[PDB]
Amino acid sequence: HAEELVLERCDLELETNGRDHHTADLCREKLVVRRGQPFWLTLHFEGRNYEASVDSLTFSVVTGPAPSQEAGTKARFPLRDAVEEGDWTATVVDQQDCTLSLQLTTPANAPIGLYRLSLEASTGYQGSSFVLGHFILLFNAWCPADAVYLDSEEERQEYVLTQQGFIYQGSAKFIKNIPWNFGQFEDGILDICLILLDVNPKFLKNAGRDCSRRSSPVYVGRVVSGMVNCNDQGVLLSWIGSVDILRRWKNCWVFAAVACTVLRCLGIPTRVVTNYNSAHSNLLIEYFRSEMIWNFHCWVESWMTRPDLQPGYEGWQALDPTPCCGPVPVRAIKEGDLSTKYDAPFVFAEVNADVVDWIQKSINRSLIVGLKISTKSVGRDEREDITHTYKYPEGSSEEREAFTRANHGMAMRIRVGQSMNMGSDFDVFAHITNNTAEEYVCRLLLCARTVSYNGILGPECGTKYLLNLNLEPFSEKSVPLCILYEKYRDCLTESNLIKVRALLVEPVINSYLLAERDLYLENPEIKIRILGEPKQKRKLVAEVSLQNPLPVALEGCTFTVEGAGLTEEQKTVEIPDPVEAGEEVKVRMDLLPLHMGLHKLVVNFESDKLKAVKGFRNVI
Amino acid sequence: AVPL
Repeated sequence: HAEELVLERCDLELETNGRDHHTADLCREKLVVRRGQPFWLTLHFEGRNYEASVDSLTFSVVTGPAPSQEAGTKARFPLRDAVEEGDWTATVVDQQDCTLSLQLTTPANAPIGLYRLSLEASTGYQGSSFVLGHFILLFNAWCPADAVYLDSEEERQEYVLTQQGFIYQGSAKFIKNIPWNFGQFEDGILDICLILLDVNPKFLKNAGRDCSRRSSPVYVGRVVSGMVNCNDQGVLLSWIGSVDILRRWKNCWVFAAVACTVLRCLGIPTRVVTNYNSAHSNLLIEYFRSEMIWNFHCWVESWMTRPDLQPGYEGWQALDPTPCCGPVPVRAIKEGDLSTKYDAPFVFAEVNADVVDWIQKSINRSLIVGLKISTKSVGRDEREDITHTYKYPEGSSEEREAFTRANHGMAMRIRVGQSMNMGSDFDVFAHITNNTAEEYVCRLLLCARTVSYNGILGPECGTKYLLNLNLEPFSEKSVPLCILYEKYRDCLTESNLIKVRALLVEPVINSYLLAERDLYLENPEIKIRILGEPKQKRKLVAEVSLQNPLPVALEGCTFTVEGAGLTEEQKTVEIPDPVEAGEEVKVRMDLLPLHMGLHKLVVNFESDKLKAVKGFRNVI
Repeated sequence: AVPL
């Protein structure tokens, strides 16, 4: 009897769906809705209207290029009165002459994306299936069952709906606030976001599974952090917004600015954050002039539960789109629980630095990381300081025990090993001890410069850099640097002093060890031989010598001796021929022992290349 | 953005 239904059209109820779903700006032409919340379609039929007693209607939805029911990317569901909460469902909520108003709901953990919605109409003995249309399904911060649920309306407004904000920069002391147009809801932007997902490496590797994994904001946040930077494929490699950048792509704060735009667009509550660092003739700074430290650094935080981790990690997750990184729970960073996925040590190193001295074991505060961590206040044009979410107050028990959890005893001093003399070559050592059970891989910078008695530094006279020095547990090393006369001879100060400095960097936790030591290059000793016998009577001969310590010969060599109680007249002696390298120059002079007790003979040796060398000898 |  009854003839099959003919659909005249489907009304996508854009105005009503858009407002309820907080997607109004996105629903000018196509339907955009959020998961775990009912939305509406109105069917107009040509001819007779739906009759439940006769007509059976079934819906099918698919997303992606390899949809399956088991993967959650395909569903089939009948139009009926019973509504199973948490499932794909459709039910009648209004029936007029020629119209049929439907209420559909998706699971709160449905993969996000572009769905094709089809309808199968069946009047017993016959059926006809066809395409009703499409809708995009987004994350839903308004739905208590959704992983990105945020229990505060004003926060949902700020971190999802608001299209402009501030990205903080400048410095910790002069914080500047660049205003920025995220423009997540502008024409074309949503489609661009979906494309970015569709060309990510995991899609290429397994499209069906990628599309299925888009049920998770953990997974989606992760993919986006990775996609912002052109490894290639990525987006980035002046402006005041994200929109232009994304449009051109389809055809440093900027990295975070773009991630925020994309994440807000997809429905993940997100904010840009800025960390400031500061510095205060230091090896460290010299080092920095691919893990640079900058005056500031930006990333994003996104809001979600973490069922993939142990309990207690829901909330803000750090994601770092800077040249995949995250998401890591901010609280895991503050707790030094660095085994928490994803990439915790990297985020920890952005807000921590442990700098220790051995300027002979003291704390060095010339490098300071993790200050004034900043993000825009909710619903107000001002700055919120969130330093506290990342680190405990300096000096607290909680700070220290987090330091411990993060580190699970390393030491370094400068050593020489033997006598050091002007003119000779010799090694210096960075002696490094590692009385821990851990294994470390460090950068080492070890280098020497002349230095004046006033503390001013001369030119470099030795450098050894090692990219990757390994330290085994419970072991030590003496790493040598050769100091060459040839390299220091020309650049010595008034002193015979050289400053040795070493810097050990463990870049994972972000630890820094300095050691520093001044060395004195001894002058040759003047040997004074007393020939005869100390007679309160008379007549004595003193012999003085000096072995040349240079690898080169000395010219213009002259001794000068004097000593009240021994000689009555000072005696200068010019040595005629130059003294060869290693040669021992020798002169003699006569003495007339004045009186009885002790006397001191005082000698000065002079030369063109070696000057002001002194000696003395007591007598009697 | 400037290196320290």
